[PDB]
Amino acid sequence: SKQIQALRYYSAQGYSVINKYLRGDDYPETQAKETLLSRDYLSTNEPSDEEFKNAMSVYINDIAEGLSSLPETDHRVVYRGLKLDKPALSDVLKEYTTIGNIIIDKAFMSTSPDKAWINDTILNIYLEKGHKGRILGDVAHFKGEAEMLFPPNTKLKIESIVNCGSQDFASQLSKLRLSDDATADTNRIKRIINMRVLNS
Ligand SMILES: NC(=O)C1=CN([C@@H]2O[C@H](COP(=O)(O)OP(=O)(O)OC[C@H]3O[C@@H](n4cnc5c(N)ncnc54)[C@H](O)[C@@H]3O)[C@@H](O)[C@H]2O)C=CC1
Repeated sequence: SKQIQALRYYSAQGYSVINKYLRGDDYPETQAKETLLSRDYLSTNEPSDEEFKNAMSVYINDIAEGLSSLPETDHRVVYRGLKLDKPALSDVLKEYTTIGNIIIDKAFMSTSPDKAWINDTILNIYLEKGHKGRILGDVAHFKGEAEMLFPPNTKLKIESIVNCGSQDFASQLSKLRLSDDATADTNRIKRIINMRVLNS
């Protein structure tokens, strides 16, 4: 389907424009327009803001529909590594480290069912039956590491935050499967955040 093809492109390269665009961050505007022209969402090479915005919507919607069309799986937890201790993210860090808080992730959300990629923040994300996440499998561009992707606007409850340097943290970390790639170092981990996707 054209929608699965759009999701393949998202995976390969489109995520680099679309997630910033959906978060409201500065994004590469010329690159977005070229992608829309290239994939025929735009015919004018000088779209109005309206035409551009509408075209981006169809393109994002195509990616989400392709995602939605993939088979569901029985996964009940997934993992995501984030770098949250950058100064420019101090607000985002506050949101994610407020116990009980409810966060709406505006971009597509990339997670792994298999392992957490080590970063200052490890997200331990519990899922309830019927959630919108989908295993990409061979739709993914680079394969051989599993990926469960979620469409825009996933709602996450912050259940508990576990800072480094305690037995609790040590135990919880030991129960995660962590990436053991060329630069893996668990001593870089500042926190675990236990979260839950709120469906519906
Ligand atoms: N992060 C992960 O654990 C997973 C990533 N991957 C792969 O990694 C590659 C990159 O994906 P991601 O790292 O997921 O990129 P992303 O665009 O989803 O992550 C954004 C990064 O931007 C920053 N950021 C700014 N605003 C944010 C916000 N409001 N919420 C969360 N983070 C915010 C954070 O520092 C974060 O580390 C992709 O090719 C994907 O296939 C695969 C599985 C899991």
